[PDB]
Amino acid sequence: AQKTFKVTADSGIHARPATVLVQTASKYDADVNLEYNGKTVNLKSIMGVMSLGIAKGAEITISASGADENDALNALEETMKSEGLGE
Amino acid sequence: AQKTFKVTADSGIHARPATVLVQTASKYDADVNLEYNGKTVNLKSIMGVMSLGIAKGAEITISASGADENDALNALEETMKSEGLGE
Amino acid sequence: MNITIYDVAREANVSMATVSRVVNGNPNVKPTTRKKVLEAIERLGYRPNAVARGLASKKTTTVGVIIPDISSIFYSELARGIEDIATMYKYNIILSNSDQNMEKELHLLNTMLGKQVDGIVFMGGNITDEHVAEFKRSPVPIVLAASVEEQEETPSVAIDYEQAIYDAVKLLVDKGHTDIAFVSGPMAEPINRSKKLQGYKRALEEANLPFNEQFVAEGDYTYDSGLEALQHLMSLDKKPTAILSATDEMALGIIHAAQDQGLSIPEDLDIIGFDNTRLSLMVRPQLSTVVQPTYDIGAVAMRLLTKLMNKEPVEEHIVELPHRIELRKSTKA
Amino acid sequence: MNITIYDVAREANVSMATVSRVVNGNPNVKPTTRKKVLEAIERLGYRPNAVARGLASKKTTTVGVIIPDISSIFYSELARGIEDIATMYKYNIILSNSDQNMEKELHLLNTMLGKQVDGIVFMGGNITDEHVAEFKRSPVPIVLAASVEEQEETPSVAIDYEQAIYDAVKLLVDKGHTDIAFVSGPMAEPINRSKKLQGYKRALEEANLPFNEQFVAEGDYTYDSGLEALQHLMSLDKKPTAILSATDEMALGIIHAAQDQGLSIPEDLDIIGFDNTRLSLMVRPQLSTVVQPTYDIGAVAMRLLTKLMNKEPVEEHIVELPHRIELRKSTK
DNA sequence: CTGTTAGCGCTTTCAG
DNA sequence: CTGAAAGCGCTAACAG
Repeated sequence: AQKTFKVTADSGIHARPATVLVQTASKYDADVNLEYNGKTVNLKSIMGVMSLGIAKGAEITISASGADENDALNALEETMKSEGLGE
Repeated sequence: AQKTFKVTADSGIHARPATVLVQTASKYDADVNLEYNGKTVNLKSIMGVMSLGIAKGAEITISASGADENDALNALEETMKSEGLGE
Repeated sequence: MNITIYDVAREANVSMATVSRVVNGNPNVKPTTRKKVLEAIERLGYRPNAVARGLASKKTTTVGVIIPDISSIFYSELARGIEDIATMYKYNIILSNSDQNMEKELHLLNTMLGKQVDGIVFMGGNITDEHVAEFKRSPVPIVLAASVEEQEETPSVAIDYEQAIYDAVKLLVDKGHTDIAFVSGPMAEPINRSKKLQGYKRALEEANLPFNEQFVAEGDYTYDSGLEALQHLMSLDKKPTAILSATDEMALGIIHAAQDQGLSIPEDLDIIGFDNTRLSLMVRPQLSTVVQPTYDIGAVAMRLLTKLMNKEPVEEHIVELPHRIELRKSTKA
Repeated sequence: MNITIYDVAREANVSMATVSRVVNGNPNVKPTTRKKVLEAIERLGYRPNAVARGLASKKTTTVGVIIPDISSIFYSELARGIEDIATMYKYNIILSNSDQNMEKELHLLNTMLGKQVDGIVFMGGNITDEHVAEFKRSPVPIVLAASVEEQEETPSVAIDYEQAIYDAVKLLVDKGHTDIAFVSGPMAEPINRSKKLQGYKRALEEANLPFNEQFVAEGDYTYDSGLEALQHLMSLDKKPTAILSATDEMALGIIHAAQDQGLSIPEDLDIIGFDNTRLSLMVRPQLSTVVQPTYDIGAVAMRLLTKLMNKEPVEEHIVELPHRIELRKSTK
């Protein structure tokens, strides 16, 4: 599955929310990935994600290729807005 | 021994500075003491001192009786101003 | 398996027990012996293994520090006090955040005792009867820091948050104020609903001034909530003449909120903060705050623990450090 | 006289070896035997001993953190990052303040190693050879955060303070500022001298502007030193029309020191801090500042360590998180 | 003084 | 799958 969100966070994707997200994307067996400006990184990984520097006012896509790639995006969409991180 | 200072420190006798003083009086065998308009406490005791609540503009008296009592009161006068506490 | 107290004892033709006494600085050791063994240590580059020491001695010389949020301008300072007094008494600290989550709190408490810590300093905003329960069946001493425990049976160090507010409030009354607003923090935490709030009401009551709910705003320790606070106040039909804040950040936010709406402080409104963090001095105008010896609270807390750990007897397990108001240019004269 | 792994063993007719295998969730166990001992645990109320385990396993699920002063608004954040990523990996933390004292830092490094930590995250303004010398002597990995190590040997995780300062200077000149000043920190520290200063001095000739020694103020990240900076700046005749501060806590000191002298901001001057700490947001006008992903620098650092500690190889060891600038109300 | 005795609470390590 | 073999590194306790 997949979906495109627009970072609304005043500070982009960083701090606690980034962790909260990465930690969620790592609960499922699905291989979640973050596609931004072309480069992609494992969402279950901190170094990679935070290395991107997702500042505010941008767009991304959340992958999902496993036996729950749907239960993933739903929960991922959850925090994605629960932590005020776009929609 | 004996000696009376006038707390010039903005923050009074507290925080880290109050620690240095107490650790300083502790390296001396002689029984050191600090008196604040009323009761007296053992300078080598963190609780005893910090509970006095000494604010800027108070007259405290330091008394050290013992062998190194001289070297002690001496090393305390140092701290008192090298830490910006009292004159 | 490299260079152990065994390898040393051999390099010094003496027994381990000697290498031990020597390493742990024991009296019973010929200065000639102590010399030799000390030589060997520096000859092999021996560094004693603290864990093995812990298994045998039954004490790890480390305490557990449970704090809600170390990024806080408040707890950070509160911790620094604890850390210093610990290092003063040769103790290491295990730090961990609880974010006020009762589950994570009580969890950590276990994890820690698991690590075999000698004691624990606990800083939480909601100490339940279960918490107290858990604190009673702990093999090691537990000391509270800048926290409130209704049951008040577990040892702790702090100030009288009830009296602090009262003073600040009575002070404003003694300057001709009649409608004083109290910007608090989460009422869920007893310190705000059972301590600061009551002190605020007991002040007006003794001044015979009616209690007005509108004059009571609930923030969340957050600067932003400090702005929404000033608004909801200078938004009421009957507006306050002075506002007391339970935290410097919030108060520091009350200021600015009003400075945006053309209101000038302290000319058009009296402001008072609580805590006295460096923050207060970094505002303009300077902020008048209730002084709470945070660093001291932490230091006396850690000090109390060392006592309770070395099993020394102590008069009064509950300590109240003195407080005082400090007026700056956030109020009139 | 707690209950050991022995008590449990008996309470299930199984060797301590199995009780160990179950508690550590080891594959080679029969579901019958497992669910047999597991409940055998809760019945006795067994709680493992991390020390005992630590002695026999050569691992303590604990990391050591050396920070200069946890009461700083800056480090306290960085620390928050570390602590969080650490527990995300079941690791624990041991904190100690160095206050930038070489002896204390090294003594700590020793004390930490003694307690047998699985890894170490180090922070300090002046990493000397004597330091690197002692680093290479540790059985466990060591990661650096928001620090500067000239020798380039230990794995760090910061940003390019050199460029970061350039970026700032540039965006200033591009606004029409001839005479610009810099409020640095103790030059005794590399990070200030060999990085923040250079990025500033290169942005000058690269803009064809002459270097003015009297436009470089040395503070100590202290709000107070901040005020003493702006003051000493308006003293002399050639007074800058914009100033750059090494830290935000100092910037506020410059803003306020100005307003207390009459001048308005940004009405009369332009100031930019460096850190993007919540501080730069609790001032009026809301200070503009170079953004440094403090939390991230901590989280990444601790995360990078979890790898090195797990032996798993990693592409490069020196990371440089992306920075940027956020303009607010302390500029035109 | 100093050496001896005897584990602390748990992994480890392979036969069986 | 399991239990038996062997400590990990170090304090401890008291006789001679």
